[PDB]
Amino acid sequence: VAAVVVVGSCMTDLVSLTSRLPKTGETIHGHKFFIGFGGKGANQCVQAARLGAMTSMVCKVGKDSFGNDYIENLKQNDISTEFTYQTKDAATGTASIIVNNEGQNIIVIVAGANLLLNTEDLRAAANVISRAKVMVCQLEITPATSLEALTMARRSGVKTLFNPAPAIADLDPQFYTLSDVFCCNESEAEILTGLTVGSAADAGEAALVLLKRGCQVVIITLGAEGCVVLSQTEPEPKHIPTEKVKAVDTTGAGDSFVGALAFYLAYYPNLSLEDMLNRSNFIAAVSVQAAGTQSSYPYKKDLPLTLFLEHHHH
Amino acid sequence: EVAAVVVVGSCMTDLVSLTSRLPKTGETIHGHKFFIGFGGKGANQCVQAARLGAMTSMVCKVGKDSFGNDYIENLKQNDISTEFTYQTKDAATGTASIIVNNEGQNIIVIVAGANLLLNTEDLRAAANVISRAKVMVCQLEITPATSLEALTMARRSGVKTLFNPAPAIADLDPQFYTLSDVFCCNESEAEILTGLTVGSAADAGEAALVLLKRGCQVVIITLGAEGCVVLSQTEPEPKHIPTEKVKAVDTTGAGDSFVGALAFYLAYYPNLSLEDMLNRSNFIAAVSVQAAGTQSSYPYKKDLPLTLF
Ligand SMILES: [K+]
Ligand SMILES: [K+]
Repeated sequence: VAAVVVVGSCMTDLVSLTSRLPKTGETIHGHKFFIGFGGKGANQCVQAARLGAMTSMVCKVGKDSFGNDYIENLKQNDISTEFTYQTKDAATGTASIIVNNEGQNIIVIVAGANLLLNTEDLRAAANVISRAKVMVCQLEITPATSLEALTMARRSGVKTLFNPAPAIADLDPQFYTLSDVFCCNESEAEILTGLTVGSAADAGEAALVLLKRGCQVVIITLGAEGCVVLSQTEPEPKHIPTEKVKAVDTTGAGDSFVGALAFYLAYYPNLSLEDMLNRSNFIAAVSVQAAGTQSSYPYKKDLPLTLFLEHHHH
Repeated sequence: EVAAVVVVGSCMTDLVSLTSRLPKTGETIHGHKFFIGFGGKGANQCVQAARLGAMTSMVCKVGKDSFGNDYIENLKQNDISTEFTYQTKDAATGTASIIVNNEGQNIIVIVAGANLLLNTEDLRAAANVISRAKVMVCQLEITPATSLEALTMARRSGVKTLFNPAPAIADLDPQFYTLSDVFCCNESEAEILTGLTVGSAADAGEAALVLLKRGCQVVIITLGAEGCVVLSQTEPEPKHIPTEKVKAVDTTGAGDSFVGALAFYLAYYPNLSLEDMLNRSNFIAAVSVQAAGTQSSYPYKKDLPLTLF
């Protein structure tokens, strides 16, 4: 039985390495091309699975080479692919990425088959969603399909973890009221609230705006500075810090955090928010210490034992 | 079946994202469509020649990867010999990552990859097939030493060399000119090679003369919708070959259609005048611009007017 169900996106990463980023109208040469696996939903599902969750990825890829390769990627990470759909009507979602030697990038995402994940698909997955502990979704599929997944989860008493990423300024109000845990970064919080979010203090003002729209719990991540959390029960912002590490490549850190949080909500529901967030902050900070996105996500066996205690730890 | 046209050159996977806006540094943007196509100037030329009825052989190197296996299949499906289509685990298949906005402005990143690892040992295996061909076609998308050796081998056997200096670089090895029986480029490439501005047929005549004096036998500069300009050692006065106006749907790949058509006529219609070959090639490339995509747009003999054959 899958405890963590992720309803969301898979994207093939098409990466070119160059010495400089091209501007409009330019043709340049790069020195290396490679393919990787991305998409916020799959990234989150991968981190959760690597921590030991029984996960299932509800998603749609193309009936194409990239799609077949993505299903294999899921299987290699011990993710259930019982609800990984294919479609002849769109290509697998893509992220075309150009990266320079200092790690600055240009990215073009084409959602593709992710947008064809539909009501009929969720109805077929209705039984798996209904039986989960946590349903995770983002905004890299059709927003109406994420709303439907949240609705289905709420109707079954399944905890909803909503990551409004990438953010849209005027989200349907039901996104907030159907969210048990609403988790975003500073740039997303800016789009959602119309406030500056650079610091912890700014994040607590933004978080309260989001809380009043009907979320149970709001979490705004702060990069290397950890995160801020509020809840209906505890509306005063808490700043949960992260011990400083030497970052190698911060790509994918957000999704690591969210996947770790899903793991804790499902497997350690007893734990306070503060405890879950310290742990999740730590795991994401491990990911930044290695190259790449999914490749950087740590496994349970390579992490400290204290991350897996049933009870609160100092 | 003895190949009359041998192409020693590139195969590239075209990875195309269509957007409404081109990204600036640090930005993620969302586009509306992605597609994969088979490209590379060498393969594009080979495909157009094959669709006109040429017996062709593609000498190239792709990766031991999904894109490379798919490319070999693409060549076989277009009736091209893949006897000397190699695969290597040491680089990925060449890629062109192309981002195009709705006004047709683009950002392109080329990673030549496995193309660059086609080496002289790989060529030497094709010596017999090269020796028996009528035309050898090369571009500037693989490693220069390899293309130079291909041209050299062709010359040693009396095989006509058709060289396309594309993409152009300012200070090309002089042997590219002296090994070229027919040297064919566009206006932008001629500007890079000669340092001259080319914004008219007359200007292209001046640029073509520079290329001629560097040691080419025949020089052709294509002028987009305005046809082409040709001159030769035997007839150094530029001739402008115009083309009838058509409504372009997508001009991508038109140059390679032209070069592939010219290879076909050099190989199979050697007694036509150069002017006649160029009229026909201009026409075929103008058909290609009337359909979307690169290789998908290249016409077959059966769909073309009988008078071309
Ligand atoms: K990383
Ligand atoms: K075309």
